Parts: sequence; structure tokens; C-alpha cells
Amino acid sequence: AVTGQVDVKLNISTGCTVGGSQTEGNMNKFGTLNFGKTSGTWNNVLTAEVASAATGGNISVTCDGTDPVDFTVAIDGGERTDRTLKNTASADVVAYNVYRDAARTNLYVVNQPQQFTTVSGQATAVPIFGAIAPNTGTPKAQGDYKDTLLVTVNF
Amino acid sequence: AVTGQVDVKLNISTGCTVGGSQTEGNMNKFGTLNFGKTSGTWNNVLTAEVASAATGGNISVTCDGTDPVDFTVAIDGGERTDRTLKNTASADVVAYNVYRDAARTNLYVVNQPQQFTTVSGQATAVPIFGAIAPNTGTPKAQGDYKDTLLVTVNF
Repeated sequence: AVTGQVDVKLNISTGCTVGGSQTEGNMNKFGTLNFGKTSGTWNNVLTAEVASAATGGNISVTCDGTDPVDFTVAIDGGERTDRTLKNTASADVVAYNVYRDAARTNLYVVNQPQQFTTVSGQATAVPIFGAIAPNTGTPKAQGDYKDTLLVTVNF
Repeated sequence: AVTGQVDVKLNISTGCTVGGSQTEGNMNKFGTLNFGKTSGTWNNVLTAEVASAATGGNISVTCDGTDPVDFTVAIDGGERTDRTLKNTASADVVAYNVYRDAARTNLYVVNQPQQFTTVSGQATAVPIFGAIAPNTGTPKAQGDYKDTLLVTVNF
């Protein structure tokens, strides 16, 4: 019998809120990274942007304050922690990655707070640009591949 | 004068130990559930994970032996027994809950042994995922809200 304590805390004072999300039960549904349909072996880098579940556009984070606030954005490694989509039925995997800029260069490194700014009376967008490498080796099995990345807007 | 007996017992043989805790005086400090800063009325479900007081990551329970032991995890209802954080100065309360899975579905029911597995030469993590409902009604007073959940790793 090892009984222990867990201090719970919350500082209600002046915070920042994330728009574009829908409450899926008790977990915020931020959006979808839909690469679309594809064949077994694709030569072009498959690339799609996150579509917020609430509006359809990009996640719009706004801060409830007057002065500028510097908030951070961190995305985790997915269900299996290595950013791989898994086929619903078979065990095939599809490696992918999420970048922050339009040219697939600034990668959202696993469990890292990619910095962000937010200004007076405005909603800043959180671009989560997906990208998949060209698979010109083995044709992955037919079906639907999925993953649930947990995006962590933290301060 | 009602004098009575209390039998004390301890079976020293082959037990299981919880890592990630720090001994706060004579009580094991397991960790912190830090939801962060927030405004009076938040529309998004505030959500944070427990951070072990010893390492900063998740509580890592390991057992001492060779056969996989099945240990249980039970969390209580907090200081007031209804999972509410209380403002340090005023009497305002903030209802919350702790779940076991990443999607806020498998709730750690009050005083219930949520089952767990553990194999030899490995440490299993105890995910205590916090979650707070969207308060879009009354703005709670400014300040710090706290609670001390007692996590009970028992066999």
C-alpha cells in the first residue's frame, strides 16, 4: 500500500484560449490532417494542411489580453510515438511529419514548444502542415491509415 | 473509557515499488497536475498531465520480482471529496476529474482500483490525465486554485 499525493493547480487570472476546436466528449478535437486518397506507391510527397474541426480552416488561437502574449505550441509523436499512421485492420505503418512553415522546413519537433506570438485584438493561426515522404519501395496494403496527434498549446 | 485494539501488519516478502515520488516529510509526494494559467471564463476544456515530483515526467511504477505482477491504482476525491479545486483565499471551487487514457474516457473513479500490469526489468508509467470542463457561465474569482489528490497504489 503506497499512498501518495498529487498537487492539483490552476491559476485563474489572465489566460489564452484556442479557437477552431470542438469538444469531443472531454477532449478538445482540434482538427484533421487529411492527406486524401493515394495508391500503394506514390512518387510525389503527399502533403495536406490541418483543417480545424469547428470551422474547417486553420486553428485560430487568440489570447484574452491587451498586451502581446508569447504562447507556445507543442505536438507529440502520435499514438505510437514515432509519427506513423496505422492501417485500421493490418499492421502496416505510414511514416509522416508535421511542419510549421509552408515550405516543409521548420519541423514541429516531438514534444517541443515551437514559439508563437499573439497581438492585440487578433486571432493568430497555427499552421500544422503535414508532409509524407515519397514511398517508391513497397506498396502498403489497401485501407484507411490513421493517427491521432495530440497538439499541446501551452504557456 | 473505551479502550480497543488495532492490529498492525506488514508482509515483508516480495513487493512492488512506486518511482517518481519524493518524500515530503512522511508523505510520498507523487506529482503535480498543473493546468496552467486561465481566464475567468474558458471555452476550451483545460487539460494537463501529472508531472512526477522526482523526475518531471510520468510516475514510473516498477515491481520487484520476475513474474509479471498485477498492481492496482486508486485515486481519491481530493480534499473536499468531490474533486474541486479551491481558491486559496475565497470559497470559489473549480470542478475537475482525472482520467487514465489520453482521450479523457477511462475515468479514475473515486476510491476505485483501476487495474495495471507490470513486467520484470521494466517500469510502467501511471498516466493521470487531468481534465476540466469548459466554464462558460460564471467567471471564478482571480487567484490560485488548489487540491491535493491522494493517489493510492495498492496491491
